[PDB]
Amino acid sequence: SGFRKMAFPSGKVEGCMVQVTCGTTTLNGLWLDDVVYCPRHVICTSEDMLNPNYEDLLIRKSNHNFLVQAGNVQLRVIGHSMQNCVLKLKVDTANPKTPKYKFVRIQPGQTFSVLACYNGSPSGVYQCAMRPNFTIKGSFLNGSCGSVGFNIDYDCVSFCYMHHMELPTGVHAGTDLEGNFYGPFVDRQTAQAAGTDTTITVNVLAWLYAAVINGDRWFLNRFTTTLNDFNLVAMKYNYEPLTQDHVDILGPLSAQTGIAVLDMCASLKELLQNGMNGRTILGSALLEDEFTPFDVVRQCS
Amino acid sequence: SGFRKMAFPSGKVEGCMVQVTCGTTTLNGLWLDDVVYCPRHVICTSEDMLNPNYEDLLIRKSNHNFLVQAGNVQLRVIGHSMQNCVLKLKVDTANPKTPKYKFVRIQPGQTFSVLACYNGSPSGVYQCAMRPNFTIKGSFLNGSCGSVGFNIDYDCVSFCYMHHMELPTGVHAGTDLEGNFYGPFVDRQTAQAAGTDTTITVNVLAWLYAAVINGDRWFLNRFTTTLNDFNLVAMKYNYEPLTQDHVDILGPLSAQTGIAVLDMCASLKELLQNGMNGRTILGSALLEDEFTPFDVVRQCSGVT
Ligand SMILES: *C(=N)c1cc(Oc2ccc(I)cc2)ncn1
Ligand SMILES: *C(=N)c1cc(Oc2ccc(I)cc2)ncn1
Ligand code: NA
Repeated sequence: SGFRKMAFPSGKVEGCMVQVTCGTTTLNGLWLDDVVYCPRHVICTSEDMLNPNYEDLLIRKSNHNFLVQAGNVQLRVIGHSMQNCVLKLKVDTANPKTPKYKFVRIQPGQTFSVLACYNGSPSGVYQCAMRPNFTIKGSFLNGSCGSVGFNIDYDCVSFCYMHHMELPTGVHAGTDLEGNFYGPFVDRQTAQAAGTDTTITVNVLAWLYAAVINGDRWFLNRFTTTLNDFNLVAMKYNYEPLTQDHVDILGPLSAQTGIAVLDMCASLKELLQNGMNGRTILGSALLEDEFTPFDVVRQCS
Repeated sequence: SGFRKMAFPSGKVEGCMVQVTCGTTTLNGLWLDDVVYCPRHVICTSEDMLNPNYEDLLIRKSNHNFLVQAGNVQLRVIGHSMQNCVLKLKVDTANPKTPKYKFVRIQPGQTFSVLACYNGSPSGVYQCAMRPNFTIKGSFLNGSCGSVGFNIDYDCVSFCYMHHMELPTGVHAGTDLEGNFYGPFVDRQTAQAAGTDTTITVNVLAWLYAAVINGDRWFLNRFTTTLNDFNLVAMKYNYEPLTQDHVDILGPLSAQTGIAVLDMCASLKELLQNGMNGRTILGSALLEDEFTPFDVVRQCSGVT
């Protein structure tokens, strides 16, 4: 028992992190097979930050303008191309530590581990969720760009995030590994702001199910709700709508605990109304929304 | 910006995890050089576990009773011995992935990363603190025994914890890598309970400094206090005493944010007395005590 924000073991990713330098700018890249993936904004200068023309900046570069260091070793760049907002540097050596991997684009509410890196070297690992407003609440300093997010769902690393920038609210924006941004963001230093963020209702419910599995019942009640009345109330606390898909997904947790999904929804309604009155749930005084239904089953049973 | 419970990258430890089987029990071992380290309770059956004589159970075992698997390879056990509550299995192959390492015993209040494992396969990594009552609030299922905790101090892995058991309250007990328990626990199935726990004052202050560095400032106030008056308040709220050494350790954070330790203690005083009045700090409605001063400096400075 116990319940912790748990990240995936980071070793498989650590063996892929390299440093990429262009001009005066160094950030991180991800070396898989014979390709290094990194944010295309590595090719920007001070002048290019508001309205970079990436095609025009990139045509002016040769392979030898890109310095890639993997640990103590320089890799030879032998090709370059851009896909959306990621740069792909072809290199003359396949990474012998390339894991089994795939690229997956995630939906809001999905969680992943982030391996934060500086100068191609891992600093730390933590768990994040893709917020409804398509930001993540990470921990990133200058030089962290090109750090990645991932899941490992057997021996296969699923890369789902690469870090590009910090927005003024202190939250973080990035792309999938095909270089498409999550959300309406662009790799320009124009004024951009995140939409107002909401709580990920399905994850909160999952976590309440985790509390039950770990032997905590104090917040249940004798009531039920319709899905529509739940959503009418939850919206007023800035909770995401719960859909029939969400209800279906909670089915296994429902069946394990003996508590119907709409019954757990009633419990949540009451918690929003009453707060916790000095009590905690799995060690928190707030309702946690960064554990998915899948995460709960994996960590509990 | 931002502040997260962050674990050390676990790759160097992942390469040391193996599976150990004895009879019907499988759990995890740590393979360094030519020795596999694991909980000595692996040798017990149900009936032994109530009152084990480990020396007597162990003398009955041959090397071939211990099956050690590192991935899909069997290692050959060529020796066995006990040190305190850890079993040491000599094997015929040195781990080619052995990192630079040391064995260290940590103090209550100190944090470390735990790599949770099942059948010798790392499953997850998280950050823990050694509670004042010498438990950890971990997340462990059956098969997790022999999972380890560690810090990385440069390129050197410092191993500080090996998981042995769960206590009835759902918290966790284990040893250092020399087999000495943290806390007043024994490796047997008897009623054992954690002492009442306290809050790690110095870490709470560290975390308040982290909040300030990230721009969360509403709890600062104009007041200061003395160590003695603060300690009278900490004692009242089941907080560990704050020592002069704690104050020294927070020195960097004090100088960086312009908030002296005893000034920040006056902030914490007020929070204990009045609560948070509907507000949060770094997204939490409780005072977090599982970041050390070092943890805060490391994460707000990008050490790698
Ligand atoms: C990444 N490691 C990083 C990014 C920044 O700022 C930045 C640069 C370009 C764009 I387009 C957006 C944001 N500063 C330091 N390090
Ligand atoms: C370790 N993987 C493990 C331990 C237990 O229970 C147990 C065994 C011996 C003692 I002494 C205490 C507790 N069950 C499953 N897995
Ligand atoms: Na003050």
